[PDB]
Amino acid sequence: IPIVAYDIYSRLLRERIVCVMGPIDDSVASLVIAQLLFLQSESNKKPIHMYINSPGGVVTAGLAIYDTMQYILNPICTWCVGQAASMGSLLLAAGTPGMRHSLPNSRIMIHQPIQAEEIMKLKKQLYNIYAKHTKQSLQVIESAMERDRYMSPMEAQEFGILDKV
Amino acid sequence: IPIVAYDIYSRLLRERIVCVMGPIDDSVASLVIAQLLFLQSESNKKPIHMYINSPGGVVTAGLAIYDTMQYILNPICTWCVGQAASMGSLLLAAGTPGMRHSLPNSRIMIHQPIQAEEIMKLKKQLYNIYAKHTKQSLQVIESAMERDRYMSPMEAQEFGILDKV
Amino acid sequence: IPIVAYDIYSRLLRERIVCVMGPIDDSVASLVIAQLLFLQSESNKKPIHMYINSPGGVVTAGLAIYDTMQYILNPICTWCVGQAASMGSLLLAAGTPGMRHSLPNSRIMIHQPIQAEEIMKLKKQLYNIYAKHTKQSLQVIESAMERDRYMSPMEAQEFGILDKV
Amino acid sequence: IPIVAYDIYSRLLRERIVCVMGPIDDSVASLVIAQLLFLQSESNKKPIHMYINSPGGVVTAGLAIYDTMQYILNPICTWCVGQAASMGSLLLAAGTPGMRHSLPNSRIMIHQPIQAEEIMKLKKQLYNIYAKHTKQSLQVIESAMERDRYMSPMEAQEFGILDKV
Amino acid sequence: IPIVAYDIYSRLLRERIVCVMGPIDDSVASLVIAQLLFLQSESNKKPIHMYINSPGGVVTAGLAIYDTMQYILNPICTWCVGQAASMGSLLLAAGTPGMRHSLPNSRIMIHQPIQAEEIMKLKKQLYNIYAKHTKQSLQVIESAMERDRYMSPMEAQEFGILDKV
Amino acid sequence: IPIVAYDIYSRLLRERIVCVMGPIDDSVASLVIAQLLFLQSESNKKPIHMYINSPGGVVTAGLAIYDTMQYILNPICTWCVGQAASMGSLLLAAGTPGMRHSLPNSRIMIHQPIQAEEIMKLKKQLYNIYAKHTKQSLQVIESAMERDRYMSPMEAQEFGILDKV
Amino acid sequence: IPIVAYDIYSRLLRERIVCVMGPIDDSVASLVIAQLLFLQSESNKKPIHMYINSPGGVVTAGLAIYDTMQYILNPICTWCVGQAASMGSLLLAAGTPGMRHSLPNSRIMIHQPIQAEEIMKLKKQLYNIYAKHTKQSLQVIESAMERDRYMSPMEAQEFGILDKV
Amino acid sequence: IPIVAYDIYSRLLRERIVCVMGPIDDSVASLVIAQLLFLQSESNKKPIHMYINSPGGVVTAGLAIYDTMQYILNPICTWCVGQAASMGSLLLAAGTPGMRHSLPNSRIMIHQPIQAEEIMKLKKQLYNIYAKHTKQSLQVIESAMERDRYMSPMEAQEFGILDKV
Amino acid sequence: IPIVAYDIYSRLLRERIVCVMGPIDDSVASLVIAQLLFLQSESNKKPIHMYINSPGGVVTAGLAIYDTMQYILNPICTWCVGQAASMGSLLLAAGTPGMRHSLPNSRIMIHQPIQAEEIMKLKKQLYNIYAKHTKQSLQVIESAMERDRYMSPMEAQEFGILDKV
Amino acid sequence: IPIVAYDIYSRLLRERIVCVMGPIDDSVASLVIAQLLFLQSESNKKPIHMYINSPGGVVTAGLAIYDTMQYILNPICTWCVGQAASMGSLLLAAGTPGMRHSLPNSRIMIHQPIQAEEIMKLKKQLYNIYAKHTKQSLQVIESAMERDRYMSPMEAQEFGILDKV
Amino acid sequence: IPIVAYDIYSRLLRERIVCVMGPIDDSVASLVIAQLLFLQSESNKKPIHMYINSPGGVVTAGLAIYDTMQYILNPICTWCVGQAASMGSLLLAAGTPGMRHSLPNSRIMIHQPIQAEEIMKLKKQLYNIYAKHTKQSLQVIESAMERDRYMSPMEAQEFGILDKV
Amino acid sequence: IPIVAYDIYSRLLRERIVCVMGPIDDSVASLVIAQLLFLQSESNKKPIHMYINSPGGVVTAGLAIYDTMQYILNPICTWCVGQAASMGSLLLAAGTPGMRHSLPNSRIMIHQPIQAEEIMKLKKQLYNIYAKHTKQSLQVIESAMERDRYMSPMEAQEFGILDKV
Repeated sequence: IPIVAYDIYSRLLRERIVCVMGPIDDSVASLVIAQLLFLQSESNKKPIHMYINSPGGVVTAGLAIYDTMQYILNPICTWCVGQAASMGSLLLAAGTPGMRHSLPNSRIMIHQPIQAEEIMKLKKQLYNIYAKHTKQSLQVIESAMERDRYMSPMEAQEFGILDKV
Repeated sequence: IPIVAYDIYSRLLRERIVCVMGPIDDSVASLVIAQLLFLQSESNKKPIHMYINSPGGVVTAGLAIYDTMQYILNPICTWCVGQAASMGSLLLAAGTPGMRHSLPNSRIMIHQPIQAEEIMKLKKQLYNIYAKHTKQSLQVIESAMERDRYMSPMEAQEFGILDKV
Repeated sequence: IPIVAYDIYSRLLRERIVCVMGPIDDSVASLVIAQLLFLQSESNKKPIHMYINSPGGVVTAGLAIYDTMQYILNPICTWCVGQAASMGSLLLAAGTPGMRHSLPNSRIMIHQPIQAEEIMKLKKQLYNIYAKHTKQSLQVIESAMERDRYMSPMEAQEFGILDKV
Repeated sequence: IPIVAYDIYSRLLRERIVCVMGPIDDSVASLVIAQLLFLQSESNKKPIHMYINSPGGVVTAGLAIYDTMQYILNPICTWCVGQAASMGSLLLAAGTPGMRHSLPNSRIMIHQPIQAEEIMKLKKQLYNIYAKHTKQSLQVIESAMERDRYMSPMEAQEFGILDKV
Repeated sequence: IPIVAYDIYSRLLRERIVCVMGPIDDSVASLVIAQLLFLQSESNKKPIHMYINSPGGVVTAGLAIYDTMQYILNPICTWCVGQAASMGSLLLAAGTPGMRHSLPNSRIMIHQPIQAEEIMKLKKQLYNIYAKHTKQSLQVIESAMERDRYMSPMEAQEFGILDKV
Repeated sequence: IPIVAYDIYSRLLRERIVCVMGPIDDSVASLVIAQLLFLQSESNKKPIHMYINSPGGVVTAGLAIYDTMQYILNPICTWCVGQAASMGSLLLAAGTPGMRHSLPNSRIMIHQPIQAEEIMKLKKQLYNIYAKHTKQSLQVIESAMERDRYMSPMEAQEFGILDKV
Repeated sequence: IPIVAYDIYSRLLRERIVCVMGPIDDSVASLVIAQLLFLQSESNKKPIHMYINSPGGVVTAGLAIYDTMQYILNPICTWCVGQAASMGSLLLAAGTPGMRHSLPNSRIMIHQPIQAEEIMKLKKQLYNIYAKHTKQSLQVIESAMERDRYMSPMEAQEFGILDKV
Repeated sequence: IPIVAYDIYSRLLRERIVCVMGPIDDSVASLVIAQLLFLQSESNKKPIHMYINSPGGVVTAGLAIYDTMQYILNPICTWCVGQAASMGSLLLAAGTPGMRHSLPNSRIMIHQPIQAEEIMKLKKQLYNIYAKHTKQSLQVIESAMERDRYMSPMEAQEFGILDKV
Repeated sequence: IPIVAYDIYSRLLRERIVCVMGPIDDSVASLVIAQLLFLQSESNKKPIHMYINSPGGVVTAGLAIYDTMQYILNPICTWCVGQAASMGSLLLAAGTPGMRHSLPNSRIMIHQPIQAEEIMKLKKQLYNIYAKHTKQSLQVIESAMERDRYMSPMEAQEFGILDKV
Repeated sequence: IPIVAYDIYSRLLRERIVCVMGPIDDSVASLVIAQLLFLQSESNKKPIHMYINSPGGVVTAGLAIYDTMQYILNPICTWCVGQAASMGSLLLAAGTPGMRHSLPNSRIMIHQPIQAEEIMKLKKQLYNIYAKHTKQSLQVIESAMERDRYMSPMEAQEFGILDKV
Repeated sequence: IPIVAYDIYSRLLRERIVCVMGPIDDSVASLVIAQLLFLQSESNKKPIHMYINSPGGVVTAGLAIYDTMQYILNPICTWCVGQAASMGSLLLAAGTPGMRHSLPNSRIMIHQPIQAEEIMKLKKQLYNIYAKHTKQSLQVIESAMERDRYMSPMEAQEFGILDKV
Repeated sequence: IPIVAYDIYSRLLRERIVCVMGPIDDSVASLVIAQLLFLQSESNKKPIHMYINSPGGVVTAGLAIYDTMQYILNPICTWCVGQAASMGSLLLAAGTPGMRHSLPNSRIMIHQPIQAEEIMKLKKQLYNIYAKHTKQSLQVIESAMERDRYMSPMEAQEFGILDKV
């Protein structure tokens, strides 16, 4: 990792930029939550920018990150570079309305590649969040989350996951 | 871990914030106890904030941390992000009255997933602590600690683990 | 890695030089994207220089890097040292017209050494990008991408991958 | 493995019974093909019985086994015990008409959990085989092979994979 | 491996059947050569049957097996089940004229997935053998051995690798 | 380990605090002895504070630490947090009279979970040290050192291991 | 290894056939020497046949095998299948005059791919053996033993390693 | 590695000295190329010194380093310490005329201890480079590249690899 | 290891203190020799203090350390904490007369838990050193070095290894 | 290991032949001793033949085997094939006078490549055995056992290790 | 292990011979005890022969074997070949009076290379057994079991461990 | 490694001291050569001191170091501490005349514990260097380099390896 004593990621964070790359798990979630809290303490009015390039991850960590993004008062812009699959698509769709962007050669997946009841409760939570942020019906979300396929930025724009491309 | 020579966790600790993430064991307990002691030596009147995202851990380490939190004179606020299960739920319920908070998509579990007598003594200790801090009866605690299930923040509010959500 | 507290790569980055060496995967793609973004934030008018010595990599990471290079407003010069094979040949051909260079003893390969449909979509994307940047027909690209062989800088000049050697 | 110098599987093979259990790969395919050839050499008029309990496998091995079953002149009965998923469902549906059976608590899956073109040719081969043996249209097969779900013996009976249950 | 004290492969060898499955290397070549020598010593007039299901292997072992098949006086029939790629396609094409067979769902590949001169001499040897047994020209063989693709039994019939399907 | 260039443990050592956590072995003993020597060289009149959370360790290392504690002229206070078992209980009982403290939920164990004569000699040494510092008789010590059980701070107060709780 | 209770190699040994395949080391040398001794004890007048397919090995084991071959009174025929390199070429050339054979697609190499003096003595021993059995001069042998290349059966016929091909 | 915050290698690089020690592969080639580029950017008129102690490496990395050395405008002196074998001998011979030096006890070897055609093209490239820089004929180079032996500095002086010793 | 940028061991070395802990081998010997040389270069009149807690080690390293201690002109004090066994007892006894100290609970062992003659020469060297520094006869040393037992500081004082305790 | 239900080694043992190949350690010694005891129980008048191809081993195992050979009443012939080094040379020289043989290309070494006194006693035992069986003086044996070199059968004949070659 | 379907050890056991070779642990003890029980059930009047070549082992297993030997009614002869150290010397001395033999080049050791009290009880048990079977005094046994040295058969004869040599 | 930001080795290098400890291989040789070059560039008139404690190493690295020491113009003093064996004895003897020292308890060994000709040429090189620097005859060097033994400083003084002790 090249340096600028700052690293490249710390130099980027000086510009209020959080990078969510690679699989999402508990350590990544903790680091992202800490970065968001630090950025909010620096200022609660300035926008934040998130760049997503992720193959997916765990449901609990993604839900924690989503809750933290919805808690703070700053506007948040989300940009898809490369991949946004499974949990990354939730974060991409959870940005501020009018501030969700993608690059022309990006793929978006909302299909998902403890006991038997907690998994059902978490899945229903995901359905409700997706329906709230996409403005679809619940049945449409359950039907779409079952097919194993990717989407282009124009398809995701028609669905309701993105605003511009 | 991005830096700010401070790291992100040290930058947070400058704001009097202790982070309890991941499984709780002896090393984590020692680090948390040292951080709490240093924070108290800095000042014995200012509040402290703890953020919990934990799947559980060992009983001895959790009891040590609970004793240290009850020893110092500072008020302590507890915030649940993500998960609070097994030993993390004890720490969540052990905060100062009126200062126990949770996020809307959080799951709370009080069920627990040497010789034969020390284990029973530690379990009775846990029952007594839970009954003291939750204001339930002992029989209710023993019955609830046997079912394998999670709780929503509203259920934990009705039980007595939280104050607000 | 010799130092100059700067390293040799950081000293080179001070001169606006990005080095793409070794196989291309998600970590390399993330580092290169971050470096390009930081360089653009430093200035959006100054040229950038990229040096490629790569045996290939993953399609998604190469597409992400290609999209980032096409997004920023700076002119980009590409220089082949050693090898440019598979994904590295896309980056070599994607530079600014008139600013694509190679050394006399370099080998260039465009042959490539999830479900069954996403692979077809990514391959058609590659065909379209290659045809756009090389000025060949699509059939020529699909025919050439099937033979297992390397090319000299003069053959790559005749094809359309390079501008000078 | 209990013995009867014969083992239990050899004692079963004395009754003209071939067992296809566990994941299907090249070694399993070779053993099954050799057993079928030996059984045919013993007699080319007597029926054979196959018991399938398999989570899936490789396409090439399943196609080889299917071709061998279609080559020999003996009638073949197929019985599903437990699981028949991915490649096992092809073998289950490829039995002699009127001789395809399942147990009441069995799950059947036809969704599938080299270069880019050979995979597509093999997929089209699978579509044609499934449409021939199930009596569906090709579009129905491609639509059904995309959803990630299992089937009950009554659903598989309505589809055309089974004859009785 | 089920038994019949004979195994299934030894029971098959009682019927004058040699099985060439899996990758071809020195141990496999030695076993196949020993089996062919033993079969010839049993009788030098009776036919032999070979079944090929192989992804490829080493050139030296395949050349040794080819030489042994060409040495003995028995007629040899070759049957493709599943795969015949790289070195296995040489063995498939090297059978007795009029006795080279394949199954309808089989894939045949003749492309190939010490010092610098011995490799070239072995390649020229392969070109000469292929041209002799297929009745093509040398230039056609060199051109075809460069494209990375598989063939159907009808294409291999038109080329000259098979006699019937 | 969070920093304050000081670490948290070095920041604590600035306050004259030595932390004895985890199993006690030769490396831990050497570090603790060096810290005690450095603290004495800083001043030979100021008190020192030790915090013990230990499951036990080796007899030789504990004896070395005990000897170093008894050598220096500074008063030493011992505080039990969590666990004090086997060798940790020796260190807890070896503090200055009137300066041995414990937390309400702490467990204390004195039972212990080369040739045959050195082990017995070291055991007699332990018996003599315990009898000297606890004010029991030798027979009481050997009887209590045999039962496999833990003690509460009130039982340890009655025995003579602690002064306050 | 298929069986005939005899194995294929034991069935071959019934026909007075010794197989020298794979790298030659101490275990292989011991097995071959024991087989040759047993064959001589069975009869001291009947011929023996050896088939060589070997990439090379250790000098001491090859010298032991050569000495055992020269000791017994039986005629020995040597046949090259596949490869005869380094130590295998010594065994190939050490057969009875007029009884050294090779297959048309075989490669023969005589170049070789403790203290500093024993290695020189062993090399001079090899030079003397080669010159004796090939009828070349010592200088020719030392010159030829230095070039890194293989030979065809006609070249080895001209040199003196073989009698027929 | 002793320091002077500079290391010993960085302190040497301050004197315009590049050290090529150990086997040459892609990482070493990238580091050496970056160092040469940085040195040229510091000044394009001052000489550079390279010390070679290398057993060999990969052809592609050595060709990349050779091309970079021939590209820059600075004079380059090459010094052999210890070993210069295989790829290192190319770098030793590729220095500026009159500036190629060796130590009295050094050994130089030019013998060399993808598909079948690319290796031949790379070998012919090596032959042409060696003939250009040594002033031998191509046949002499091909003959000398086959013998497995080392050379003394006087022999390499007579050949044309060195200028002084 | 806690810091004071100095570490605890470097802070101790500022007070002219060398710590010999753990097994003694070549790396430990080299570090100790370098520290002693640096301390002598700082001053050749000031005393040095060594603290020994060691289970033993290799004879050659201990002899090297002993020779270095006897070479320099500074007085040296030796202090036993914990253990001094095998090679550590040599270092303990090799200090300046009147400056060899031990703690009350320390154990001292002089029994020791290439070709056949070098071991005997090294043993005779050890006997001579021990007899010189302890003032015993050689026969007493050889008799005592055979029994497998430890000693108390009073026994070691009577023997001649220590001066005070 | 080829079979004859007998193996090749058991078939050889039927002819009263013991094979000592590979390094000599405790397991090999136990097997050889058991074989010699069984052979003696079969008959105490018939000769036994031993074949040695060994690089050496442990002194205790070789001494045990030597003692067992000297105990039984049968004549023993020793034959060197390949190597007889270190412990194997003792066994070779310990055969019955007039019955010690070697092959022309064999190397013999008598140099040898607990506490410090037992090694001396075992070495003196070896010297005495060698002097007894070779008819040299002790000083000659100790001088010869120090040089690192091998011997030819003629040198070993002159020394006294062999009787014929 | 050569066979005679019997192995060499089973063939020896047919002659009433038990072999105790290698380290003695629980598995070896169980096998030896089972063999002794089987031999006694075959006949309770016939002698048994034991051959010892052992470096030592665990005290509990040796005591179990000693008890079993003392329980059965058969006479037992013990023969030392090679080594009898630690636990093996107990078994050697525990044979029937007048039936304890050794070979001339054998070494015998009686020095020995849970809680602290059980080890002492087991040691006192060993002292009593040794004094009973050797006819020494207890003090002599304790003194002799401390020196680290081996014994010759004549020394063991004088001590009382053997009867003849 | 204790620090003084300098380490102990860098602090020593400030005094013009190079430490050659442990086995000598290519990395150690490169570091030593770089240190010697840096020291010469600092000054070409001041003396340098080397301390050797080495068990040996590789011939090529030792020859490279020897050549570098003979190249520079500074006087060099060599001091033996501990061991100087194999390649380290060459470095010890290669110092400036009158400046070769050893400690009283040091052992010196000159015996030494690719193809077959390069090893012999390197050995002859070693013989010539040793004879030049020791003033012995070549035959004496070859005879002495064969015996496996060490030397005392007085023996090495008589030989010619040292000047004082």
